[PDB]
Amino acid sequence: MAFPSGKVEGCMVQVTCGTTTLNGLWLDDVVYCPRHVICTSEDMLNPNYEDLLIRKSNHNFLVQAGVQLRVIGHSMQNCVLKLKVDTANPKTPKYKFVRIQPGQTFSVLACYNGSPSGVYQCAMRPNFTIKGSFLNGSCGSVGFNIDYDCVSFCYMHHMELPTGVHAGTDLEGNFYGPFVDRQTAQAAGTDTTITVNVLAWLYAAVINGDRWFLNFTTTLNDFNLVAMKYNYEPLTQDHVDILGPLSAQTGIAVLDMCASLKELLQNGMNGRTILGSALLEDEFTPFDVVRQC
Amino acid sequence: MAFPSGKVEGCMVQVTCGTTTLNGLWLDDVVYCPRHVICTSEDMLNPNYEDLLIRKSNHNFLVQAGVQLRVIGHSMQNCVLKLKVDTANPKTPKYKFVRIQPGQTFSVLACYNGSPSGVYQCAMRPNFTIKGSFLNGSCGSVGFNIDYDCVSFCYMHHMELPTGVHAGTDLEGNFYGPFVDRQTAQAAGTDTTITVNVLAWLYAAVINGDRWFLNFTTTLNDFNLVAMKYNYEPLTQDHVDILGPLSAQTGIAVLDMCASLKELLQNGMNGRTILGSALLEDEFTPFDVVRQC
Ligand SMILES: *C(=O)[C@H](C[C@@H]1CCNC1=O)NC(=O)[C@H](CC(C)C)NC(=O)OC[C@@H]1C[C@H]1c1cccc(Cl)c1
Ligand SMILES: *C(=O)[C@H](C[C@@H]1CCNC1=O)NC(=O)[C@H](CC(C)C)NC(=O)OC[C@@H]1C[C@H]1c1cccc(Cl)c1
Repeated sequence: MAFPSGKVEGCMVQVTCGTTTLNGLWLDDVVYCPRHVICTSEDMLNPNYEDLLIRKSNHNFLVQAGVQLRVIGHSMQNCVLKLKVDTANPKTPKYKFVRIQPGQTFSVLACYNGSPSGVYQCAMRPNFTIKGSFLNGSCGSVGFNIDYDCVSFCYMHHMELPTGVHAGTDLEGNFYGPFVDRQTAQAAGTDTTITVNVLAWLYAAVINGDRWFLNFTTTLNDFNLVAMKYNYEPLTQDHVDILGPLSAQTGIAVLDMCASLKELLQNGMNGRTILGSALLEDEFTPFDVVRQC
Repeated sequence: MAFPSGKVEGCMVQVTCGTTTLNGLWLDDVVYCPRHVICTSEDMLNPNYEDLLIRKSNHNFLVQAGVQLRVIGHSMQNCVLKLKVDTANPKTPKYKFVRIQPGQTFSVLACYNGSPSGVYQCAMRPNFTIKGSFLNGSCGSVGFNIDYDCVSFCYMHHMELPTGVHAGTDLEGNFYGPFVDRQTAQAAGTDTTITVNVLAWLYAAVINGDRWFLNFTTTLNDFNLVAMKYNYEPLTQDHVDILGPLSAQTGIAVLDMCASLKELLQNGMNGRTILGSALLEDEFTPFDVVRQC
């Protein structure tokens, strides 16, 4: 389940530089987009964005909203490029730019040529990648949350990695993780499973009649001793306190759910399926499951 | 991946009758919603909707859009209830009502109290149910597709079944399947796996670098002989011709993909994961995978 995308649909524009075309985010009087739009096929291997953008002018940028906006000011903030435009977006929602932490989730509005094509939910993996579904032209698509009536933009897509996962920036242009916007092989750290998310998932299962996996018990230090072997993030007390409301709503002590999870990690699922999935899902946060109680 | 929901967000309204509150679809000058909104706690067991609606008037219906619309005409079409209102929705998109066939997919905009809360993609199971995620108040939420700029509404949610799956109507009020809008135990036929969808899924996998499952061959009659044992829909020639474009784009003869699938159904996946899933997914149509090439 992903957030409703209407508020974000009204902010997607088509940006063009040379032959390269990608998507931009038109908020107020500014269009944000990845800076590698100013790149050619040869520049992409190791571009000097300073010297490249220097050779560009406002009239070299063709923003097309549904209309053809006129640029009147351009700068480069980190790995994102900011177009000042004459018109201010009338569909501008209440927004803010936020840099999310690993383990948090968000909805992605996948766009091509400035037109929305689909929406799905992702997670910021511990290694600062995301397992998305992006094709060529998808660059400029943004990830976002919606709290109250405020759109918190947290991601802008830039590139794919040799392993097929994806990397990008916040809306200030700073990459998540150890990545740079050039067409070179870049490795991501060994991924880890978001343990607190798997617990919230098991809770969502119990809420939905799935209880075959409930059992024993364990201590926080004990479970974490088991979890560190399966590349599972260590479960702190903050994680426990985050899962508090789910424990209260269901009546299962957090550590008892942990013990059930340790049983799964050791003895496996044995073919059965939890929530209609044969694997342990870790892209649902406790706050997410609470929003779908 | 689900369709962008902005066009549908602007059509969701809150409908109230007595204490019951559910969602409605405000198109032109009409608000569509499930008719069991006119029910009380006692009526839900075996309501006589004729006699119940007869005891209702226009002023008993409180439609609240974001605003409180006034009703000036009401009728009952099958299991849906139609409110004529004074105002016509200015956000009305280009739409049409369509009754979809089993195996086809669509996006659901889950709403509560008339407010959009999330969007996800579903399939019309062969037994005319859907494996959704609906809570109380979700009734009135609609399923839809978007072709060009035209919203094809195909589903309106009504109830949950003893097994946890979900049932509803088209936008004319006719239930999908053998269901009636009363609070009684109702069984659905034995479900089947949408074979052509699983093949399109395996194609999407090959397109995305997953090739460990490719192999032999078989005839259409042979594979179907294997498939009928695993509650898999028989694969006709129309199914083959539907998967044609995916075969051309990937260069794998349809029947060779079928042989690979027969290998999976017999010898299982053996722990490996296709597209990051430990089960064979059947809620992706060939047209869907083409839209995400
Ligand atoms: C923009 O739409 C596009 C999105 C990519 C296209 C393919 N799937 C996507 O998500 N992004 C780029 O083209 C981007 C631009 C650069 C300036 C960063 N480059 C890119 O994504 O190509 C990365 C290929 C995998 C990397 C690679 C490099 C060396 C060796 C190997 Cl094995 C892989
Ligand atoms: C409307 O929001 C609501 C949505 C349901 C609520 C729970 N999850 C949903 O999707 N729909 C209803 O309340 C609906 C109204 C009737 C007039 C159809 N009734 C309903 O969904 O309850 C069905 C319960 C499962 C059936 C049942 C009956 C007898 C025995 C057993 Cl085991 C189950």
